Amino acid sequence: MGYFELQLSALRNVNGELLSGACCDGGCGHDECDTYVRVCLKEYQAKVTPTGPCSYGHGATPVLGGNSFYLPDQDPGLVVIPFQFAWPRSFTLIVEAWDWDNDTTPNEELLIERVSHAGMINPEDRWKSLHFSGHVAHLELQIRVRCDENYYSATCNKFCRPRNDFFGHYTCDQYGNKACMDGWMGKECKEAVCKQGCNLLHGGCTVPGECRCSYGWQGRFCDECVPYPGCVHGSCVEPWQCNCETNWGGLLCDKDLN
Ligand SMILES: *[C@H]1O[C@H](CO)[C@@H](O)[C@H](O)[C@H]1NC(C)=O
Ligand SMILES: [Ca+2]
Ligand SMILES: [Ca+2]
Ligand SMILES: [Ca+2]
Repeated sequence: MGYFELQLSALRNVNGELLSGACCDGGCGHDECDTYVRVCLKEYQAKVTPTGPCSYGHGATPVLGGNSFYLPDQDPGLVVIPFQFAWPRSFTLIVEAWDWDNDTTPNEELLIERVSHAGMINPEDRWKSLHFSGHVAHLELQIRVRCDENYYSATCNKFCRPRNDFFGHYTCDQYGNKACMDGWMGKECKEAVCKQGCNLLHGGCTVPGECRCSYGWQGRFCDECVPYPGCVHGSCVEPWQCNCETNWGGLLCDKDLN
């Protein structure tokens, strides 16, 4: 999840001319072109065609000026095209200028200039400056790709939101990697580091620094086994044993054999 930004900085149509060779509204007069800009974003093309759908998204500006201008809480000279898919890095950018004419009709003949640029851009880079010269107009503009908050990587598809609750305990680093908080481990940082010395063959923990023993083991580090209940002069090696000392017998090692 991310967005593509284009910042228009300059545009010149000295003659007040459209691409078809007519005046917008001796020179071309004084009723100037009422200029606005469209941005088409589509797949990368070896040969860039004017036709084709904007399969990556599109945008437009309001009318910004007459024949020539620079720019300069909503910026009219900035086109933002959000996207959900993974950013493919390579792309075709088509930028068109238009005269608006106060007519509910879609008159295509009102096109001023069309420029294009096939290339590669990553979110890591910042504003790339692009200069264009057509038969009519000269454009100057910057472009940028940014990931939304908690999205990372060159595709803007790697997700990481910090979390400290029922499902995990971690922050995020520069590149979207989970950094487990003090006392947690595992790929999703939901697995706790038990206190040190805890034999984890027979121990476990829900909370960092804890170690409770499996059935049949005991002790602080859960490294000591549980003798058969009632065992007197006997000891344990594996749980539930009662191995007698010398001259002692019985199930509980309580019978004097001397
Ligand atoms: C369009 O121009 C103005 C708005 O800019 C409007 O008042 C006028 O009626 C319109 N003219 C037409 C449709 O010829
Ligand atoms: Ca016109
Ligand atoms: Ca005009
Ligand atoms: Ca016009």
